[PDB]
Amino acid sequence: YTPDALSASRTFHKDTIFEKDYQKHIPELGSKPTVPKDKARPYNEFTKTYDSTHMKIP
Amino acid sequence: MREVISIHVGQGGIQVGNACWELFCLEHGIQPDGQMPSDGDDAFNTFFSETGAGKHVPRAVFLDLEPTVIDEVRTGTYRQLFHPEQLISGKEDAANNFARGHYTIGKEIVDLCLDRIRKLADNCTGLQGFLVFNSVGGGTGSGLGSLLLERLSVDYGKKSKLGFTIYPSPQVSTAVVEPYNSILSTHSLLEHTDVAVMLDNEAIYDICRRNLDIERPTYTNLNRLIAQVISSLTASLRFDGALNVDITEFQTNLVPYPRIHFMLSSYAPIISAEKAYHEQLSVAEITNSAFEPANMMAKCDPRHGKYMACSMMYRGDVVPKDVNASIATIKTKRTIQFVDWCPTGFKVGINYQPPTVVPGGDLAKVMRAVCMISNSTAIAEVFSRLDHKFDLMYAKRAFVHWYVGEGMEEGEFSEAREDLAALEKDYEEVGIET
Amino acid sequence: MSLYGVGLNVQVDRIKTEFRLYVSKQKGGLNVRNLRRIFEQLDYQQNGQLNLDDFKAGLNKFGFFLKNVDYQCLLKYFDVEQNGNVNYLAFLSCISQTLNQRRANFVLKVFDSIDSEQKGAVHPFSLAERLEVVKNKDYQIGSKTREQLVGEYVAQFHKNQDGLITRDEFVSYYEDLGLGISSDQHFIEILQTQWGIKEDDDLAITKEEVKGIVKTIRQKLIQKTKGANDEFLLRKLFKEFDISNSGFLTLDEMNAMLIKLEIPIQKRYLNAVFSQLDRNHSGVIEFEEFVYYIVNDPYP
Amino acid sequence: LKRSLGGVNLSYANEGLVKFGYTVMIESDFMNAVVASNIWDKITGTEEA
Amino acid sequence: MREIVHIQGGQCGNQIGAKFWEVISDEHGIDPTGTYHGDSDLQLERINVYYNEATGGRYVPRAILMDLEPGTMDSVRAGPFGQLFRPDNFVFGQTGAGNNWAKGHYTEGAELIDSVLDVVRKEAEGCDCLQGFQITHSLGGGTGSGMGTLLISKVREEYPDRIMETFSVVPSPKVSDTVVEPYNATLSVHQLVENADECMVIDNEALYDICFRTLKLTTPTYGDLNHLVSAAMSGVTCCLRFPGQLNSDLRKLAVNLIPFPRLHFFMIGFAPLTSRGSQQYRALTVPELTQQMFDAKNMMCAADPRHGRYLTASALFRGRMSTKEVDEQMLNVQNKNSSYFVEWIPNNIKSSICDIPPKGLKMAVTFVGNSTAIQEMFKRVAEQFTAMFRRKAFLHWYTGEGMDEMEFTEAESNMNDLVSEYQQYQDATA
Amino acid sequence: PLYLTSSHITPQKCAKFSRKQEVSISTNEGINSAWCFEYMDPKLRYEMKGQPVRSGEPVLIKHIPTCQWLATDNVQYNNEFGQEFEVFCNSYQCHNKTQNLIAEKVGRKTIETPMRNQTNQNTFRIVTALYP
Ligand SMILES: Nc1nc2c(ncn2[C@@H]2O[C@H](COP(=O)(O)OP(=O)(O)OP(=O)(O)O)[C@@H](O)[C@H]2O)c(=O)[nH]1
Ligand SMILES: Nc1nc2c(ncn2[C@@H]2O[C@H](COP(=O)(O)OP(=O)(O)O)[C@@H](O)[C@H]2O)c(=O)[nH]1
Ligand SMILES: [Mg+2]
Repeated sequence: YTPDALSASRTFHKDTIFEKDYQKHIPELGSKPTVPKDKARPYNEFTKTYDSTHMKIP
Repeated sequence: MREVISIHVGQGGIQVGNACWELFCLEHGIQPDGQMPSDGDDAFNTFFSETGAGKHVPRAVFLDLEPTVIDEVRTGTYRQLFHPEQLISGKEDAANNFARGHYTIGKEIVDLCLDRIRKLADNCTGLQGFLVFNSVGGGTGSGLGSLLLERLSVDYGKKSKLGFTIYPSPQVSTAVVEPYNSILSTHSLLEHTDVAVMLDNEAIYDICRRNLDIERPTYTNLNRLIAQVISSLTASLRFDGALNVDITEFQTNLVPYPRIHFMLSSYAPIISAEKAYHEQLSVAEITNSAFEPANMMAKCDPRHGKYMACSMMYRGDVVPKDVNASIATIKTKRTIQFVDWCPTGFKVGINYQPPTVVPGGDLAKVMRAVCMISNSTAIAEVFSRLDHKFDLMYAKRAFVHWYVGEGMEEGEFSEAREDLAALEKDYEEVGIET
Repeated sequence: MSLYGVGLNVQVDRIKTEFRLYVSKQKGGLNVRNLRRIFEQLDYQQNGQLNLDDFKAGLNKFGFFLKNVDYQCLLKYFDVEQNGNVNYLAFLSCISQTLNQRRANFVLKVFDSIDSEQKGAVHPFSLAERLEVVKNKDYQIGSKTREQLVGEYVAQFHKNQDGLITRDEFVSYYEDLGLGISSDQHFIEILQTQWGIKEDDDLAITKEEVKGIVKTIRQKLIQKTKGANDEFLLRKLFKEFDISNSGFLTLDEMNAMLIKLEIPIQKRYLNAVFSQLDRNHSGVIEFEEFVYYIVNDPYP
Repeated sequence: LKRSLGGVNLSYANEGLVKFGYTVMIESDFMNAVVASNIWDKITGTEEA
Repeated sequence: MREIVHIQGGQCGNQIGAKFWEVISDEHGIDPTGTYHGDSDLQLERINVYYNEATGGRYVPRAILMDLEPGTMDSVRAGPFGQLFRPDNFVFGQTGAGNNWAKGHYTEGAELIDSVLDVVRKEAEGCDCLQGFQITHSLGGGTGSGMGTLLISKVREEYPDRIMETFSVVPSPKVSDTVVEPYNATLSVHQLVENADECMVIDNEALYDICFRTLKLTTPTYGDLNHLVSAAMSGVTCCLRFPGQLNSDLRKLAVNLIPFPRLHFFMIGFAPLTSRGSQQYRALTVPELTQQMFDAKNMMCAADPRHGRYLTASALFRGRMSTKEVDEQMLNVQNKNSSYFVEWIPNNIKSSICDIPPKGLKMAVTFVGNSTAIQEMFKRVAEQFTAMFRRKAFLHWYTGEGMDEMEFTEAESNMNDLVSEYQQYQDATA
Repeated sequence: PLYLTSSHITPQKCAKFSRKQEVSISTNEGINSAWCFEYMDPKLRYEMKGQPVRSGEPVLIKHIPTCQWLATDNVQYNNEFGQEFEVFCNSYQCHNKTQNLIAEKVGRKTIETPMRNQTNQNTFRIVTALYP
């Protein structure tokens, strides 16, 4: 009994582009970096410290 | 409202700075040219300053007496990012000699460095502190680190200073004359550094071989790991979380006495892309891995000694109840025991921002990460080994002329040795029960 | 000065550069094409020759003032037939740029957008509609005598015997205008705001980025297995999928190999590296040549 | 053998002046002999020569 | 920019330098006419180290050819790459040395050395920031061993702080071509020990052995030995001229190599070396390179290091490669060969990495070692010296120029003291 | 395309028989392909520069990166196509030395002009077609 075809014999990789699920969420190199969404520590009322009138008080 | 000034001196300092700044740029979405593509408000002021037209100048300075690496920085992919006049380059290398970089050649470059530091700091009026990077076992790096620490300690005074210093490995090393300038630099930095962090290379080699399954890692991977560590430490200053901690709350929960300011750092998880999917990555198990001694980035075995302070920072989607459960398990296990006069020494921080994976890197995408900084009495073993090396070297006065001939007197070795012996005494003395 | 030999050349080149710099600094109404139209009034008989006094008067009328030494040097260089008269045509043939490729692409696409019929020519009246609608939102479609009224936006060009505006003179006039405007960015800004068209290539792949990518892929193969190996490891994928056994790689095949070996490059960067690797331009890479480049190359 | 010994035409020279693009013979006078190349034999080198 | 200047003298010095310049010109892609024809920009960024700029974009080497007889320079000017050296860098006399140290160091050298001193001073003040000097010469010849070392003394007096290396091809007694060899050898080594920052010992028998038994080449010439010497000489300064993971200049190598001022006599080696017929059958890897590194069969000196203990050693790697395997290989070879390493200097190996390999190879290794086994040639030379000197054979030629037996006496004293301290610093223990 | 090139002499890579500089047909397109003609006689080599090269004349072939002349000998070699000799690069100049440096100092001769004769070995002939 012939072992079906030689192509039926197992190969380490196959013509499936995404051969293993391992590499489908990996970061693709030349992609532009993505700006983070609305996630950083609240800082809005402290601007009246870089307001230049803060110093020279008298 | 917060800015931190990063200093990179020595070839190791510059190589680490390149990697960490690349990670920072990727984190904040800047292109290599330093331009923002047209895409909730930034808060990248910590690392970059906006010129007014789109360009973002990093808040860093590079110092070296050997112009090769700085020339490569000015030639590589980041030419348009760095400000050209904040990359200071010398003429001749110190050639692994501490006295050359501390007494003869660095004098004509420290003035320019101070001028540029002042010019960078005048912009920062909510400045948090200074971070410094240097290889201890390198001549110019060590000498300029000592000189800059001495000058800044009197120029600014109370500003917090953290030094992520690269000590030579105990059993392996590159040079042969590293003990001399190693102890010289340690003596210099003892009273000039608020926080010191160990960065030996063989332990991170071990981490890479065991976890990342890389048989021949190079310095690039090491720098990437260090960059991930520093990003995890700093993310609290630029990303909201349940518990926020600043660099000001480090000398209060990590420095019981001013003499003891050397802390060792861990990181977790260290998982490759091929490894991430078959792991659930529980917070409890990553914490268990972090406290495992072989997961240390320093060849210091904490189960040799006591624990004084323990500060851990989480980033991702962790939950405080699981945090407390993991801490309870850590306290329950008997292989880890703290010092008698510290009932509670745990300082926990939480941040919402998950770590970002770098293209061309090797770490995988994860949803939870922990960075670790601890005080252990077992750290004295590396100092004892350096003492043994220095005794073996100084017994027959080898290499001594190479330090005598350029202006530093012979008596520095004796005082440095006495100081390090005093540190060894302090480390044991802080380890006896009342 | 001391124009003995190529002193002539170095002394006329500076005059070229200062003329260019003066026009660029003016940056406004003054256009180089105005010189061509202003010389014919002094030409009288269109012989192509003008004396030194008339040349000086014409230059002073434009507003480009020069020293007496300069005038003698220009006379010496551009008096080709040595009759003592400078050839203004020969002068204007110089000091004219051939134009940047980016500006050429922009002007060609601008012309093609109008010339939908692709006949290569354009009716002068057609340009007027765009030139006016870009400037006003309430101009409304039909004017009473719109042809003559809005022909003032046009006729800075010239028309052939048929009367259609030719692509060559279109690009020539914009080239002549782009002499005071020596900015790629600001020139593109003017053109795009004037024509109401916003398109351009984002960027071209740069050599240092190419070097970074090749260094990354060059280092990645080292990490696997042992030092002597990675050659057999690279050969083994080629054996796995090279069915015809011819020995030729392709773009998609190289993309697959990179995807197998944990390297997801952009399509554009992959095309850039492919083009850099191949000089035959056949879109095929010899496997042994690729191996030799990636593995055995002293230069980065 | 058949691929080695194929036919070929040498380009003619006008006024005996060599110009780029012609196909010419190179001959060592001291051997009184013409140079040829053996592609099938491979030199000992990583690059193919 | 931290450039170095080259001075060579004598027949052997000229022969070594001629091929060193051809090799460096080939690596930098400079044609014999002096016009750059490289491929990448890395070849031009640091070209100022060895070459000075001229009109037309051409470059000239900063080398000085110094001698008493114009025969050797006369022959070398007519060969390939003879047009690079500018004609003002040739200096020579009209008499010749006669293989006499006395005539080459007291009579003709003294009167001739003014011009060569003037030209070297001119070039040294010309260079931006001088880094150091390299010399290549022979200890068995007259003109070299005398006038070159007198130049060494004068330039050391003039520039005390600069680094100075010498490549001395000290001849062997197995097959020597000169009978007055030990005399001028001892005089040269005595004069050189107090002035040379580094010493680079070269032996002809070692080169013959390597080229015959490793290259398997049946009929080599002096050209081949010159090429090995040139490759070794270029290897030390590779990371100085080109980028790398670990930069290590000449001063760094010195400070990491010499523990004591008077122990600055080193032996070197190059790797890998293979026959053409075995290239396909050898896999070039770090273990193979480090195994070929420390083989006493590979050294360029007649001294066997297995008879002594390595005081210090250094490693110059060329070619892209990670540092892990280098680190554990160094540690492994130190652990399994602890008996051959002197104990009180643990981890006495320096390592440096440069990412630009030699053209035609992917990886390369330059080894320089300071070991106590080097004293064997000192004792053998001293024994030959005393064996002739007891009879005062050939001393009339030396005494004909005012020299007396005293200088011989303290030269023997200096050699005895050196061979004496090389024993104390091989027997000293913690 | 395949180009005729040479690379500097190395003990690692020396000729199988001649042991001298190699000549090789390779895929390299670098500077090694740079080949230049030279007119035969010693007296007029310099002044013949810039003059048209005419076929059928005795010429010299020299490499640019090495300034070495290509030549052949009665050196035996075996391949498929019968028994054949060797082609390589080498300077077959006459052995006697001449005082070029001292002539330089006096000012009688300048470097670009040659002074050493080369033997008949180095000659090469370009052959065109007989009929159009
Ligand atoms: N972790 C790490 N260490 C480095 C790196 N680069 C150099 N080192 C360390 O630095 C030591 C040698 O000093 P270098 O950094 O090469 O040079 P330097 O510190 O500027 O001092 P000089 O040698 O005098 O120029 C080595 O033993 C390394 O351990 C690096 O990129 N990462
Ligand atoms: N390796 C090598 N050694 C050489 C060469 N030429 C001469 N020598 C050595 O130089 C020694 C003779 O030195 P000598 O010519 O008298 O030195 P000089 O008097 O300074 O010119 C011999 O023992 C040779 O071994 C050469 O081309 N290669
Ligand atoms: Mg350094």
